[PDB]
Amino acid sequence: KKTFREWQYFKLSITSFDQDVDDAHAIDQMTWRQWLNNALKRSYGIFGEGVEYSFLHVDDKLAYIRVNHADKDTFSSSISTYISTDELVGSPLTVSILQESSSLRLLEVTDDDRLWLKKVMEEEEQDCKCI
Amino acid sequence: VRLKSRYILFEIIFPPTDTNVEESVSKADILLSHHRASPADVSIKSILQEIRRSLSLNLGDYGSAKCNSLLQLKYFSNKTSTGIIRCHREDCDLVIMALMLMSKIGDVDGLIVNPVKVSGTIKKIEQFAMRRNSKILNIIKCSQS
Amino acid sequence: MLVDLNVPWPQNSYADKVTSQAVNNLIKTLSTLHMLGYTHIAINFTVNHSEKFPNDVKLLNPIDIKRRFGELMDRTGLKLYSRITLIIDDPSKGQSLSKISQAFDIVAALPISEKGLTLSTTNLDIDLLTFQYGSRLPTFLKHKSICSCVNRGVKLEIVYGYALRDVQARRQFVSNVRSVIRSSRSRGIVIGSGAMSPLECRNILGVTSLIKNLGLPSDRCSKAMGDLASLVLLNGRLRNKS
Amino acid sequence: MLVDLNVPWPQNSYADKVTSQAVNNLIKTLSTLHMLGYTHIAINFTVNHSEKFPNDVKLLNPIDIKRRFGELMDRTGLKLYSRITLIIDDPSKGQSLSKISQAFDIVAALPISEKGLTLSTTNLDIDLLTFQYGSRLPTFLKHKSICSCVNRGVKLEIVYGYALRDVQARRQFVSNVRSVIRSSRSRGIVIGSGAMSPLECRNILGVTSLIKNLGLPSDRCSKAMGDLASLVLLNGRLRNKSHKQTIVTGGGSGNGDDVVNDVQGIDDVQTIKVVKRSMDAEQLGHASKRHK
Amino acid sequence: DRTQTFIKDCLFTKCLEDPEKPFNENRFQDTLLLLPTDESADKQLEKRDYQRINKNSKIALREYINNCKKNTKKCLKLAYENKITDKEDLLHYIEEKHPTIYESLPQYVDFVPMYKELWINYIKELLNITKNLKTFNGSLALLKLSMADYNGALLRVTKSKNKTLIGLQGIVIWDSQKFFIMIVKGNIIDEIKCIPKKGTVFQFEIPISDDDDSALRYSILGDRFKYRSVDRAGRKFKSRRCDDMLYYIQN
RNA sequence: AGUCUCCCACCAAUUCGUAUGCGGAAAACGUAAUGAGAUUUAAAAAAAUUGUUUAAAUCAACUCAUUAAGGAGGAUGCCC
RNA sequence: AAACCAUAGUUAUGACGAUUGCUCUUUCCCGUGCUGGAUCGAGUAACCCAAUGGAGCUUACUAUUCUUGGUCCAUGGAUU
RNA sequence: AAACACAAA
Ligand SMILES: [Mg+2]
Ligand SMILES: [Mg+2]
Ligand SMILES: [Mg+2]
Repeated sequence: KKTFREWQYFKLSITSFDQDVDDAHAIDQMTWRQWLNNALKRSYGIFGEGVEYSFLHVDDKLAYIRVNHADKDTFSSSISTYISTDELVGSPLTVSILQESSSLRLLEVTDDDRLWLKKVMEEEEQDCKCI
Repeated sequence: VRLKSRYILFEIIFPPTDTNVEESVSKADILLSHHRASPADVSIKSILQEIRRSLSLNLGDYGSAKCNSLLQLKYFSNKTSTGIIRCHREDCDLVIMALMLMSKIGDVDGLIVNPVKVSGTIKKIEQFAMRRNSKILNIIKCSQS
Repeated sequence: MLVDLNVPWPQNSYADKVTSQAVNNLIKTLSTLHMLGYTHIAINFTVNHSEKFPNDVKLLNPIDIKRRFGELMDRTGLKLYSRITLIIDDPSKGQSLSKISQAFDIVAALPISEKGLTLSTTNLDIDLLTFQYGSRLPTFLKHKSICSCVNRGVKLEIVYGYALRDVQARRQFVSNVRSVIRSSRSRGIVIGSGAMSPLECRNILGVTSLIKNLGLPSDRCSKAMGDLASLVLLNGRLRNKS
Repeated sequence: MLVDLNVPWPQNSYADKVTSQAVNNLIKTLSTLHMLGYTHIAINFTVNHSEKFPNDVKLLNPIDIKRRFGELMDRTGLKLYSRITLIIDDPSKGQSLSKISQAFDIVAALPISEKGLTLSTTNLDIDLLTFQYGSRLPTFLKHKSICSCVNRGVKLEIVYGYALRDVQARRQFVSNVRSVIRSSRSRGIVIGSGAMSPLECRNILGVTSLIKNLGLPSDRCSKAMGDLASLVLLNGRLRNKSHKQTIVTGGGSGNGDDVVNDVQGIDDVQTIKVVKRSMDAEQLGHASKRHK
Repeated sequence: DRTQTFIKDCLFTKCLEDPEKPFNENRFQDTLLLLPTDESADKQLEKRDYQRINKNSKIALREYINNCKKNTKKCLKLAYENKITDKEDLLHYIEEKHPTIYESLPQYVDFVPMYKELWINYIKELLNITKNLKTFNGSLALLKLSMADYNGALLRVTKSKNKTLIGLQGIVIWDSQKFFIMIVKGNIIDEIKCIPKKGTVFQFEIPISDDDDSALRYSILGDRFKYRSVDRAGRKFKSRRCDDMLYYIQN
């Protein structure tokens, strides 16, 4: 009756106050990954650490995270809980989930990286339809 | 209203880890070599603290917080190594996985934990324990021949 | 009834001869397995794809269940089966299965490269496919090859024993088991116990709860663990005899 | 619409004097809650029971919404309400609610004992029931008492903002929230964030995810934050502004002049509403026909 | 009693399984009660004539409402037949061509002038509306308004569950228990308006034009207007739910 | 669910020998026709149950007061 | 010293998977229509839970937190 | 917990 969802996207964005410390430091992709690995291990044990997640279109205080449909609850309970402390910033970090989607239909800017990811995702879509 | 309880019966089994000695292959021989005895340094607060540490170490913070609401050891005696752990019907899987992931006691090593019976009342647990104890005596009487 | 088909044999190559202590430890492990409650036991033997296979028929299996475990089979009341896994890396020094499939019962494979997954999904008459749960999985498990290998009959084997060894590889084991559960879509998932010591043996309830918390539904666990394992054993027996 | 009713004020006793840093931090957190998005914010003030209430009326409210929040709202665009939580444990003779209830808008309670809980559930005229999620629960909460209370009025409040304080408090917070939700039958639940700084604030999605991980469905969370929050604001507002639900001092013409919405127009030093003459006897009764 | 209690316990341990159950839960009563289970003439005249006057006035009001209901319909039908729009022509045409149906029709120009003034003066004296407005008290004013009489009051329906009842102004002719009775005027509309109170909001404005042009903005709630006191005080009130006021915030 | 009622031995009768609007073993039990009533009332306001807890323009709802079963004759109204 | 007896029976009444049907919304066709048919989607409610059995009464439920039938000297719009 | 009472509240 229902189609099996592969995973689910999550719109992540950093919220760091203290404009001076904010413009002083500059986060990157590895920073994001380390923050996630620290949050999962702080809020959960190996259960949270074994959560599958990849990085797509990382920007300045913006990133998109795809999480399995079975672990959306574990991800959304851990993201809104943890607050970074002495990782790379003098001012602790707090993240707020802007929006969520389960159909890939979201467009912020007219860039083409979403188009390329969409192209590879439908070339996998027809491939899982046939296979 | 009713508080939905679910008791858990577990057994402490000691595998005869000794490769230098030859062993007898039978039913009652291995039943006796696995049910030998529990060490003296065994109590209720020493097993509860160990399982509480393992729960936080495997699940995490929220996994221990949701599970430690009604986590108590109701009946346990070190002579037969049989214990009854009370928990919710929601967190039964968590307690079972923690009892499976039990590594060792802080001072006693080389032991495994086997969950046998899970039920929502103590009377059926006692009946099943009596049935298991009666079954144990049969192979013993048969092998004593 | 339960089926355990991932008991490792303390021998990697053909050159190294087994010792009495290893056989004693294996006997301890099998007795602990029967104590916790099991019906079918299928010990596994690991070998490399580059190692030279001997040109024999009566020497392919350095197990000899009849003279070693045949007495335990009569006394304690269980059965043993032969299983061999193929640690494949590169399509070279191979192209031989009609002689290794008749001696042993179950034939498995262990791909560690992206070409190994293709060679396993395309041109291997295997029944189960296992990964290195301890270390990192080779590149990425996708639905493309997994669906095509499960639709024909090949299942994916999960080693719940590898987690009980150390503390650090637990993270990698969990990250691999959740990945393979997400990719396999929870149909062809068989479970095995890869423990060589009796101190890493568990029961059905604990393993079921672990696999359920890892991402597998409750019906899938029991249905697979019982029926798929029994069917794999039957298919292996049919491949050996007729 | 989103309502947060437990914004704490940096003062517990009347002997304390609030410095400018705390007011600046409160202004910053109000701006933070407004920028991302919010509709109603009611700041909280906490005092104990055995203390000596000052025999004043014009000094009971150290909030002065017209003084500094009057500086902030014209640029912010939202409204603020003053509320008080009563820390009542032992039924002492100190009881002067007839002044603080009429001076403030919302009156809540913080019971620690069983007798205090019983008297606050039966006789004490309050609006919300808040428990000490930091400490241990007083007793095993009953079902019939909470159901009769939420049918009679007062509902329970859950504050997810306290779980962000330390690590050892999270287990007790979850254990108390589970018991409250199990005993309250998920009817009278109002959610709030007790954050003292803008850095411990979250979005509505984080809130609904946390509560759905706690055990309450997300649709019920949305309904309790949309309708139940508005209703618990309305009750505590018109129980003090108007009489006992018989005569209202505010007349809603359109869709913005509401007793809880219109806050700068309605006078507070008195209860009158001086408006120009807009209702005559010669105008046509039918609004579809009435034209000016 | 101690040795007696020991005897009772050694006796209960034979019948019951937990001997210290009743003594703990207090089921062993120490006492057994043994008892079988156990100038009026003119006053009556005035009461009867008051009963009769009430019973007659009820039917009179009902039939008056029905007569107005039928007369409005018939006169509007005849007006649409004759194609006459404004009221100043229609009422004169009816008077010059239909004498009977004209003594049954009401007159808004007859109903507004004294009623409005006699209610405005009464409310001004009740709420103590003075040239200066620094001698007010909101609590006592609201209490008086809850105790005040609204017989012949101007109220406007500003909010209601039905999107069509809003905006109707009228002066009271009688205060019922479920419906509210007013009279409205339009192009040809002279309808007696009955409005439900369960879920509607009313309001009344009191004009004050001594020096400046200002008015008080008061309002009532029909839903909770049914359980109030009448002309007296001291009626124990009950918290209902304060829950079905969602329409007030919604729109 | 509820601090409501009743059956769960009998009695050609100090044992509700109660042919009493109908049904029913009983029931603080269901329903039908008419008249009246509102702290000025037979009784609701200044045993149980229920957040609001019958009505008080008309309708609707509650309470109380009368109408014993079957057969035969006459009168009236309807198809005829 | 037992009388131990329930087409749930004494703190139990589990765990997920699959199918039809029900309510609205964005679509195409024959005949207007038809508990006419098929895709894109959302939801399956609440009161609440037995402890010996049956009947009567009262009291809690169904607002994007499933539904159904009728009535209204209730109002809103249109024709005669 | 349920279920019971000319209790108790
Ligand atoms: Mg019951
Ligand atoms: Mg009861
Ligand atoms: Mg009962």
